[PDB]
Amino acid sequence: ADIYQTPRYLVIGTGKKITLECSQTMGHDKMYWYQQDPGMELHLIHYSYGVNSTEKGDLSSESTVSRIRTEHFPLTLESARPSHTSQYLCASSESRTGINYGYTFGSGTRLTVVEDLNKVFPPEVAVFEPSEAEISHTQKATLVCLATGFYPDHVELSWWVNGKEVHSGVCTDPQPLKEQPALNDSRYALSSRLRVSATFWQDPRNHFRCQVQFYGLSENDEWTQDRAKPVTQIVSAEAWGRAD
Amino acid sequence: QALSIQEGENATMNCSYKTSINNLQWYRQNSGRGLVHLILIRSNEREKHSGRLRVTLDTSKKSSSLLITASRAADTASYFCAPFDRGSTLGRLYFGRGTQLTVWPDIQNPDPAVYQLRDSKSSDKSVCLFTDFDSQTNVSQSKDSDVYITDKCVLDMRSMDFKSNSAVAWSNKSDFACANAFNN
Repeated sequence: ADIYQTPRYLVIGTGKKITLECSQTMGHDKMYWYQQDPGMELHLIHYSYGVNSTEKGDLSSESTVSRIRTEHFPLTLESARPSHTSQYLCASSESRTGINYGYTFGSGTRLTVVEDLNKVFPPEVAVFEPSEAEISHTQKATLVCLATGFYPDHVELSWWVNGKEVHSGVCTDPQPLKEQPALNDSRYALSSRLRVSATFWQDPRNHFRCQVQFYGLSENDEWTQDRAKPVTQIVSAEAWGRAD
Repeated sequence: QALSIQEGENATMNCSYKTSINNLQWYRQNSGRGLVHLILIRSNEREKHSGRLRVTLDTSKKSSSLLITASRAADTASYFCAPFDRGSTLGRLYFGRGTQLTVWPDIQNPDPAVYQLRDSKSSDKSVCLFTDFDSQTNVSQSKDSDVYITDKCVLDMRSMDFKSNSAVAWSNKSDFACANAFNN
């Protein structure tokens, strides 16, 4: 019946308290916290045998776990440092046999702790209209969306045709790319594609919006710079079908 | 170690472990996030099936293999190997390195093409679209730090029983022509 963790993404400054929630309704007795870097490997940091059981894992972090109810297994970081930037995965399991064992997993929280907040940047978003050469030769029209200059990593791109989200005919890069690969704190870019029939794009009354959801600073996080505060926000670009 | 194949082809993921166990598991990770349990093989077992999943194990060499047969686009993921050893009470399940599998379709009628598309907002920015190429085509990363090129990307237009590959390239240079961006 699933296993939920919040929040999906988090960017914060250093020296701040983080709590990562993890709950399950299946009623399992064993729960686990795993950490996974952009290295690629999973590492066990906490596990619990039940209520009032908490246990240190394979590799020692400065984080704490609490188990006051079978359902919840929260994880606290008392003070954040860049050292903490990683993905944190919650899991659970049963103690009775018949398709015995194997863990169920949450979807993880992706956390980044930033030394310098002046590094955080929202994306610029632009929509490029389909080529008339393509349309001519193929009877299809491919729109491209481009999100540039954002930092850190955490965005979610979506397409909206006439006000409703679409998935048919869409492709998005599996991962952002680095605008300046040799820089630790390099900003990122991401592209998407949306293909429709030419007759559809040629209807001047259709409306197209590329939406990028950005995970960033919080309302109150200190900020003394001239650009607008790079808070969590949505950045959109839009375009209209062209009668031809 | 990454692995790109054509859908309907087969895939052999291998794995090696140190300290001997009583139980070995394979998982898949979806979009660099959630893991899902696939199959489980006991210490007194040579082979197991779960439809298209076929797992081998030997405690003689401390290695395992997973075979996927007749692959689908949905098989695209990253595959983790996971040993399980314990002294009765505990049950520490450890995780291996991970092996990226991408599974691509067969393009029916390739029409390789590169287009320039212009920005809807009055600006001079543009992108290049390399599209409709077959699935055994290489998109080379740029040997020019001012030129950005994406990895390949398969989009599905189900209503038309049609698929196509694409990659995008853009730059910040002045007068940037698409006429050569991509050229392998």
